[PDB]
Amino acid sequence: TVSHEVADCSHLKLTQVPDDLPTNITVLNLTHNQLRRLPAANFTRYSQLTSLDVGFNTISKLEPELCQKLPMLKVLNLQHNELSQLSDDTFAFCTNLTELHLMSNSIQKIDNNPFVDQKNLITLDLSHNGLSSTKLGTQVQLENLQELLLSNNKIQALKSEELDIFANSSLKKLELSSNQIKEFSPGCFHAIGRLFGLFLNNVQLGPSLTEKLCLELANTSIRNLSLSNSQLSTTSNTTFLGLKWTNLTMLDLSYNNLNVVGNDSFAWLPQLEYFFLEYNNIQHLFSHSLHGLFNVRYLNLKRSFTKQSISLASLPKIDDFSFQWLKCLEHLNMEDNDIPGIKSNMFTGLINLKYLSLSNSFTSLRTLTNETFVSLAHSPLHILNLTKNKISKIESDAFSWLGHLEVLDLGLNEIGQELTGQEWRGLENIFEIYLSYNKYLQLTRNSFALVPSLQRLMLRRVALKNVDSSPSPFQPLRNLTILDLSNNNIANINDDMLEGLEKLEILDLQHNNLARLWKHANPGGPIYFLKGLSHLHILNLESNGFDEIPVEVFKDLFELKIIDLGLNNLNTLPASVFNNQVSLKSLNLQKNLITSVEKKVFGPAFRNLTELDMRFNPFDCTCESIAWFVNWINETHTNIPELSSHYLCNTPPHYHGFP
Amino acid sequence: TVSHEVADCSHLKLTQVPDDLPTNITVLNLTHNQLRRLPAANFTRYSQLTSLDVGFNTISKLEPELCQKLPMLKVLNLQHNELSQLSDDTFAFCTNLTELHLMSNSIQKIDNNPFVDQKNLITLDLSHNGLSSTKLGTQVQLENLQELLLSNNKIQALKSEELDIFANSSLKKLELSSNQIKEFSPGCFHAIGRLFGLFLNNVQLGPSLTEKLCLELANTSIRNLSLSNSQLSTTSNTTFLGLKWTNLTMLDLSYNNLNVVGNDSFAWLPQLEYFFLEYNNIQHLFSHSLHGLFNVRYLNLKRSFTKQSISLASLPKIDDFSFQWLKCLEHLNMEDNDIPGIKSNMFTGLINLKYLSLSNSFTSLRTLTNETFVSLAHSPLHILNLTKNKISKIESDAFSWLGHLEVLDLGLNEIGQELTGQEWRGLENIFEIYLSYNKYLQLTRNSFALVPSLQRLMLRRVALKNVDSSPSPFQPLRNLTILDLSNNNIANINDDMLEGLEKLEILDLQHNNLARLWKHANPGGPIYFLKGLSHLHILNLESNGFDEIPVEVFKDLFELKIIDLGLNNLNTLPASVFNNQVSLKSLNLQKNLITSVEKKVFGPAFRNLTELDMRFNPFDCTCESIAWFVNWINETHTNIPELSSHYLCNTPPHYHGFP
RNA sequence: CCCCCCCCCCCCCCCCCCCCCCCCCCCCCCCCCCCCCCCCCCCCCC
Repeated sequence: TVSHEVADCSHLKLTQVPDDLPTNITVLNLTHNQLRRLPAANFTRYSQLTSLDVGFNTISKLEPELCQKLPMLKVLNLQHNELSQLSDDTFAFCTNLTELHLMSNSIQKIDNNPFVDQKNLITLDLSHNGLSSTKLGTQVQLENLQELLLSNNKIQALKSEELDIFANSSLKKLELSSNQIKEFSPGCFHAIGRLFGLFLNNVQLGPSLTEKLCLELANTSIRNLSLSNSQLSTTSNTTFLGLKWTNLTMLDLSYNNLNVVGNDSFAWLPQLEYFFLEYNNIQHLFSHSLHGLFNVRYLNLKRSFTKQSISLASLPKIDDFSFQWLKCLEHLNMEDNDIPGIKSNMFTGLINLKYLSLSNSFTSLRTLTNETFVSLAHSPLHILNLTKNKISKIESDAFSWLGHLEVLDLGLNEIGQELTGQEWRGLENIFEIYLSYNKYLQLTRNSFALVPSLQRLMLRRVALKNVDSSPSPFQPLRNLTILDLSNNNIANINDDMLEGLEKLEILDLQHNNLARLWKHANPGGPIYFLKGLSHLHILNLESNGFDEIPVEVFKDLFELKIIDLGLNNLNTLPASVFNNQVSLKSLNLQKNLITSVEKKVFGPAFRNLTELDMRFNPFDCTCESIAWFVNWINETHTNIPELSSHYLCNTPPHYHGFP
Repeated sequence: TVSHEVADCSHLKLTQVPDDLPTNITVLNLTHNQLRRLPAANFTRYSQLTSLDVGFNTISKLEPELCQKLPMLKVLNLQHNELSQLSDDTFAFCTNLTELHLMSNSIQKIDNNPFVDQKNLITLDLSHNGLSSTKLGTQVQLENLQELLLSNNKIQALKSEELDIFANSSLKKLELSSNQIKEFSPGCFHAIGRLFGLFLNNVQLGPSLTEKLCLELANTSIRNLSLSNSQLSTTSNTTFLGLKWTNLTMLDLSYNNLNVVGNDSFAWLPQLEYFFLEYNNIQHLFSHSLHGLFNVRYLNLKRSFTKQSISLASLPKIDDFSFQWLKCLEHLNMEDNDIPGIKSNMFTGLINLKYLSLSNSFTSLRTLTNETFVSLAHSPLHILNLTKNKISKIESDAFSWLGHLEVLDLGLNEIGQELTGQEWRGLENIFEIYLSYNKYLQLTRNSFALVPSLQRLMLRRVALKNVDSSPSPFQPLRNLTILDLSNNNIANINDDMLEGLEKLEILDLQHNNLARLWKHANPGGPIYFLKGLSHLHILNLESNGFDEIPVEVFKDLFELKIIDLGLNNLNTLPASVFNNQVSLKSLNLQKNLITSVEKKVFGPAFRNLTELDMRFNPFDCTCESIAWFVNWINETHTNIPELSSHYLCNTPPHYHGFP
């Protein structure tokens, strides 16, 4: 029962409220308890409460005296309780309350007038209850109420008189989800003075009931409308006609199993701004299917189309000119589809597009020809995602039509080819290119020579070839910042590989084979491939097979902060290597063969750090090899994990395993 | 120039013979020298020589005085020299010689009588010379000569008078290989009193010349005849008619490119005993093709048939009943063929067969049905080799017709199935079964229950499955001796796996995964799967991932001699484990993580050995961990390899790498 | 001036074997989360 400023009593299995807490407590949490009853006589001590979070209990009934002991209470949380009876005196004396949760309270019926006398409520919750009608009063009250929740109830009708108690209130959210509503009375929503947002998730409406609902929703100020999982199989040109007279902006059609969309279906929403079609079953989209949507600014189409079936091969076809009417479209999420491929004229008309995500959108986009993105010629694209598309090859001038492209994501593909360098033609302002997890790439001396402005390059588990060319392919990228070359089994790197990239900061080189490149027995001497990068910050060199350290590799990283040498084969290290790393922060040397750590090699490294990772090391417990290290450990401030569990010696056997 | 009893001077680049050797030397070797001449005046000291091996020199001429200094000389070796002139006085005074090599001596012509006066020669060599005729005398001499070599010469004729100088000699071997002989004079071999063996390798005879030769070889005592690489494309029923009148037993037809054999071709050799057809190009063998061979006891057919060609698919077909006439056949080597498969009645009639090798004999013998070996019903087979036949499956009762089979070799196949146990039915006296290098085998509780007499089982890199069954499959083999279970990645073994096999001696278990089976943290305790084998001798347990040693596994191997624990992960070992191994001979503990070896654990192991393998061990140089070991090394007799190269410590750094 | 016979030394190519490092895939576990189901005990409501 820890309590300093807020009080929490979750998972303590209380029976009665504690009598020993600070008087000035503002937050009181008593979830996951067994309070059969809540007498108010124990609330005399607590006279400064603001929040009362006592859900997940078995409280039978409440008394008005509790309102006397809490005159400044703000939140009354009563989820999952047995308050099956409500009266006027139940919430009478409480008038300063602004929150009221009655979720899963098994309330049967509202009798006369339980909430009339108080007016400071902003949100009312009545979810998972046994209510059959929305009758919560007779006269008008709850002027300040804006959100009403009535989901998961047993309501089957919405009569006009029922909402008459909100004749002068502004409704931001009217939650009526999962209630088997089968009819709508005329004028029921016109009884609401100001209706802004409406929710009917998991409500079995269907086509005709949606027609009648839209006819009812006419001449109101609605902006939000969610009809998710309403089993709306088909829409037509008159489905949302009643929404012509309003100014709706956000509309949801997720999980509705929408098989087909009629022509000019959404012509009655000129003011729509957001529109959601995730997880549908569309088989064919027509040309004028999205007509009248010249103001949509955000469209989601994740898994909106039918998956391929071997019985019929019902591949979802998208006709040409289909997105012409989305003049102000600014975002298109188009993931997890089974579209056979891109046509020549699909995305014409998007004059203000800024985002297109195509992650796993196509079953077989084998080749990226130079005519694939011609429909994106005038669209000012900035981010393109081409992940998990099973793309096999990229031809010349594939992205030449993307003039203002800045981010390209080609991860998790099946690209096996040689980068001739003509792919990035026309990318005059490109910044990032992602190419991780491909089949194989064989770079060329001028692979990235066509894009000076590139700053990022992700090449993890891509299995590069000919990276050891005499001219360095990464040299022309005169402003590169992040480079990842992990999981590639790279064996040879040249000394002139990375000069001129003065702003390079992050270099990840884990799980490779550079053991030969650093041992002095290598012909021509060890390769010094980390020279010239003045502003490098993050370096990852774990699992390389390194057995020796050339003394002048880290001599130019004047601002290095994060270095990683785990999973290596290092046993002894030459002294005076980390001298110029004046501000090293994170050193990771786990799962190595290190047997002796001492000052003249790791002193400047241990100058001012923040994290050390030296978990699985066979240390030798000897004053020549461990004494200075344990001296450094004894007084320290570095965040070092698992020091008392895995920092165990190996030899001599007398001190085997003793920290 | 080391010389104790024999003298060797090979690869010393001598100019003249040494003058300082023991007088009683019997063997004198001076190969690979530059002796321009060999004066006899330096041979006064050497008066007890028996062998004179002075080949690979540049000796111009010899003098008869050398014979005076060596009266008991036996061997005169003069390969590759410039003795282009021979006379009667050249080998006159030498009469006790019994060996004479004149290979590659560039001898042009034999003038009058160089070898007449001496008679103790048994072998005469004249290979790689420039002789044009076999004239080596006028009268009769060389009564005791038995082998004559005349290969790689420029002889083009064999006249009858030419061999008249051997009218009363027994010729065991007449080597005339690679001489372009184009005619044969009648009576040339009848001039030889007793001709036994004849060689004509690499001689362009062809069919008709072979006919004439056989007609000439009539009425002689020949036994050996090699016609290898004679470009004999075709034979007929009368090819060897002249050999009817002799008693030939061994005949060679290797490398002759024999495309087809006529019917009843070998009907003229009732006394043949050995017969060689390796590396031929036979396309089709007829029924009566081997008629008249009822006495052949050893036949070689390695690569005797045509390989498959995609142009025509000329698969070599063997007709049925083809081996019926080989009544006394005792050995058939039948490797490296491209036979499509075995027919139902191929090997009938072999009443005394004892060996059939079928290594890589068939391109696609996918299934071993129960009717494959029906033709081998009455043949007393003892060894069968079925290696590299790409056999995919073995069905029930496949070897049921091999009543007296003792060895079965099924290695290097593609067998992926489950051994139901019915395969070995009828093998009432089987001893060894080899099954290494297969795809996958899944044993059954009664896989080997049908053959009590089995003694060997090779299962290397076979990837066994369900070896951890509750009843042990290897239990019924009540006399097993050798078991190999390497390269299988076996993970689980039961404690009741190998009881009752009291005579088991060799058990190889390398490159597996038994790390869990021995660590004490395993549920149920470590598995003691080596209990009961009283007479085990050879054990291989390298590369298993072992990290701990249960103390009572090697307690019953009272006669163990060879144990292997290399490539493991052992770091420290519990004491008193090798107590009962009173006669351990070979201990292999290379490439481990051992850091301390000392007496109470390895003392009884180091009692009386013969070989220790502890090459790559990270030792800890400390008197608690290395002092007793180096004490044991300092005085020893065990054959321990590479002690001064790889026995280097790891910690502390002061003694890193110092032996 | 030509053709051959060597001895010695230095390179190139191919094949085989062995060793080290690493990657990918798979197997045997062990651990931490997520979800579902079943069972036991206790406290209440209708």
